[PDB]
Amino acid sequence: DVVMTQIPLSLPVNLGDQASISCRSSQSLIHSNGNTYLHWYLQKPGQSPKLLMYKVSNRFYGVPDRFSGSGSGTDFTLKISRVEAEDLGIYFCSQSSHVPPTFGGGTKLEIKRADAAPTVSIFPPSSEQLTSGGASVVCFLNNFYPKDINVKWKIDGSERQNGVLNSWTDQDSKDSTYSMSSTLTLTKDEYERHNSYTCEATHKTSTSPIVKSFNR
Amino acid sequence: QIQLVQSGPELKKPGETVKISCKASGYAFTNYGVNWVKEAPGKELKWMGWINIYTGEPTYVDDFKGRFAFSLETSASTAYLEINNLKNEDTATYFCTRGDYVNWYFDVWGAGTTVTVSSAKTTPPSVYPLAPGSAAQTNSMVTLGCLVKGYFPEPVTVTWNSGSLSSGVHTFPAVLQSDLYTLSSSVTVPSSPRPSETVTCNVAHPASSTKVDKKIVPR
Ligand SMILES: C[C@]12CCC(=O)C[C@H]1CC[C@@H]1[C@@H]2CC[C@]2(C)C(=O)CC[C@@H]12
Repeated sequence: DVVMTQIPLSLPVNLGDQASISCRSSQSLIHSNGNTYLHWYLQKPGQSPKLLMYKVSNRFYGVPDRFSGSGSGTDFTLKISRVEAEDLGIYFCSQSSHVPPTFGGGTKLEIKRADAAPTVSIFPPSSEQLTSGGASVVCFLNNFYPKDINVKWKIDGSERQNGVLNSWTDQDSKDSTYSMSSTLTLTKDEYERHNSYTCEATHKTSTSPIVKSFNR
Repeated sequence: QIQLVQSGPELKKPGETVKISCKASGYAFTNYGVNWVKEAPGKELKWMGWINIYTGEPTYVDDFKGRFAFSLETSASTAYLEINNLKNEDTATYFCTRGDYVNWYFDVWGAGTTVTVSSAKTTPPSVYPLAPGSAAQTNSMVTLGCLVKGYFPEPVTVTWNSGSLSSGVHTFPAVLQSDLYTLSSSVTVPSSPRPSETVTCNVAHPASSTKVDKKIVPR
């Protein structure tokens, strides 16, 4: 049923800049009764969605003069003039021109800033854990920009695939970066039968993909 | 203050059912529709279906037949979704929204109701100290951490030095390995004094009435 497709997924913006989110429909959104039901929502963190615009170009109440909507048939665009701290959130687009309504994946408005590199730090499975028979090794991959980064856990030559749990912070409010943490977990035993552990981290910055190891 | 107010967070095993309330206040209930949307973590918001409040008949999105009921109670001005016989892929937050019959949009959204479905039993965390294994090339900054392992349900709350090593801290979102939750938190101290000054992380887990303090020590 009419698959709504937004792109980008992040839109790095400097407050003050014009932003333009955009969305695409997989059918026409012109209805038999001559009207387009493409609506846009804003969902700020852990909250409800909020109607922003009804039928392509109409502000809902509250929504400021600063927002526009346009497009036809299958293509539409949301536009903020001076973006400000109060609009950061995920913008989604839905259609009601065809049954059932559908949403699009959203694009989150992100703050734009200065490329940062991962302060990578790597830790061996402590004493307390070893006693219980397990063994997690943990790499904090911190304070970087942009968002992609690729974790490569190589234990000697043979790199491990099957034991990773990686996680992620949303943009850090204070000086806008991201942090990540990879965490490889082993049984104590496999672990004491390898000597190296390198957190190979591949962020578009340090063309020697940044590697940190401890050898048991 | 025209509202759609919803019940609480619900935590059920497989196989029991759940009945979310959605109570409208301040609007002629019968002139709008109530729609239920489900946000699944990382999945798109699926509209689930609508209930027409004059006639009383549900219109299920095909994908929801069988287990998903919609019922209401118009003196009470309340709307209900009952998911009978719950299975782990349903763990989503459920919103109810009034839809406007003219412009066909959802203009008032309800707060949201999380349903967590797990067969799990309430476990205490294992809090392990993560300290540099003789690791020096950081800058004049060191990074200790705490690895909160295997708890159930959420949340835990990690602080450092009872709330006073605040900037520098980075707690990561709980990912569940194997039926249970695992999380971690790190602090970037200025090394000028550490290990000279104490650094201890403090994990409270309310759902088991467990607080744990571990001093991070060079070894
Ligand atoms: C679009 C539509 C889609 C599905 C359907 O069976 C009816 C149409 C027309 C009425 C719409 C409905 C979606 C839900 C709406 C928006 C409501 O809850 C009130 C008016 C309703």
